[PDB]
Amino acid sequence: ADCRALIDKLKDEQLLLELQWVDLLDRFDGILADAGQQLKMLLLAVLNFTALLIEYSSIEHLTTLLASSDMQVVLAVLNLLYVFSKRSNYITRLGSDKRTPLLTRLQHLAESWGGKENGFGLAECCRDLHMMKYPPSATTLHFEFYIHIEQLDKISESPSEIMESLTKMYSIPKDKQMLLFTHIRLAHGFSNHRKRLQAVQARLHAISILVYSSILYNGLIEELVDVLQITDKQLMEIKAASLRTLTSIVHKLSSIIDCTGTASYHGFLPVLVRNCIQAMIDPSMDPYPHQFATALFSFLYHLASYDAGGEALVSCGMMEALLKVIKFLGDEQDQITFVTRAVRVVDLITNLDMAAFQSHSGLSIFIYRLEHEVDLCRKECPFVIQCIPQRAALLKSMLNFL
Amino acid sequence: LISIFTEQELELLISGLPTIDIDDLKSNTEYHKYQSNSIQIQWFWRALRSFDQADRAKFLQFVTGTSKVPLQGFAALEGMNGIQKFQIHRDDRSTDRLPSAHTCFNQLDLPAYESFEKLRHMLLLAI
Repeated sequence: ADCRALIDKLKDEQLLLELQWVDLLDRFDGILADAGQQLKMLLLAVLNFTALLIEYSSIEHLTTLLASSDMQVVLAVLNLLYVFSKRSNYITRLGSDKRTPLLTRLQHLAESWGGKENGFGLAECCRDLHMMKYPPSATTLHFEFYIHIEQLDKISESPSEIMESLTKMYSIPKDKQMLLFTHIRLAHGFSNHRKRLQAVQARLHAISILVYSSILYNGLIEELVDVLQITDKQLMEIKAASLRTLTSIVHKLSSIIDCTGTASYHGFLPVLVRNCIQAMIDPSMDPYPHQFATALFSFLYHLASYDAGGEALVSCGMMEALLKVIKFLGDEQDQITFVTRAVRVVDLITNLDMAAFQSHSGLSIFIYRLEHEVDLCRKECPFVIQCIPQRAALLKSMLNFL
Repeated sequence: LISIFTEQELELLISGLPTIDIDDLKSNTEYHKYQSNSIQIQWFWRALRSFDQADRAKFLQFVTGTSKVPLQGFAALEGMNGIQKFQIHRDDRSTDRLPSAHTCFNQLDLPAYESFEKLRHMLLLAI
């Protein structure tokens, strides 16, 4: 089928991956085993696409590529490992031949920076702060196993070149130079905004992978909420990553609820969801990025599935906004997908309260949406005595609710 | 113990809150001195859309005398002289008096209230 047509088309390859199984995944695992030993951007596109293929023999090469100076590729590997960890237990069942080297590299990415008490909270490292309001130890390398290099920002030498110089100048403990490399590339990053942000995102992804499969602490939830509450609006990617990390963590739930504020109609998460919904409904309000909205709804679903979260979504009255979504949202594939997510969330809530749903006339709204989608199919297939997949999933979840 | 309910609320306790398809009423509304595009009518529909299920039901009781929703829809709304549709008449008396209902005609008389808030307040006090 069209999967086979896409394969034949791919089998300008990099131009097609930029536009966007066995022998295509094998050519990919090829170039993975080749690049890690006009190259880096091919690896990045291979990764960015593979993180879609798994979402509907690479583990070793991916851990080998998680050890790279360029953060783009680290982020891509992390995003692929997030996809695997979140949707199937592919790396959890794996043997300790490479599962442990992976989880240890992830731990060395994830491990704390000192949070708010010491001056290295996640929120602060996303605002610029002029580079003079952070602790002076941010550009200080103190590897002890005893290396105490300082001002790695002043030093302009490539990070990998510095690591190589350290490798030769000192005998670094075998099979654990990774924690040095991650400290050095962090201390190079923190000097500048893009690299600080990328390291923050990498740490967040590493957490989430390490939890879908010592890193977590009392301040982490607050710090993530603070990342969300940043008003810059240029950090949507970071905010989405933070929300995904919170979703992982949920898999402390009372603290997540107390911080996000879901117990009251006025609260950061409820207000944020309502704004996202209004921007999705009304053209005038700028639509919140698709990824961010996806993360928000996924968080809501993953919360509602727990009784404390479903009771909080009762308390803040999210059923009214979600029925607003299922009533006024359009017909386009992304909007269909948001409607499906909303219906699933409503189903998870109505598994413990009915009064809100009934009071909001929810059954009428569901039936009207089912009529509207069947009427939009009626144009393609008017006979009465293939469907677009997203609409079929909508119909399916809504009939399951009925 | 029953005396805590009103005469509306006792009906809503025995027979339950109906779900009012305000869109069905709008599709079966007749405007006599107002028009379907009169500004007082857009304010009326905004108010009635903003009322909760209980205030919608209390409105339905106020204008039809019952919470019963007709199976065929409000097109089949009966009155004193045969099938009577719901109906909104402009009350040309002073606009310092409440709306008034004639349930046998399913008739609302509505003063030309100067604002959304005042019309909504008076209607909510009526229901």
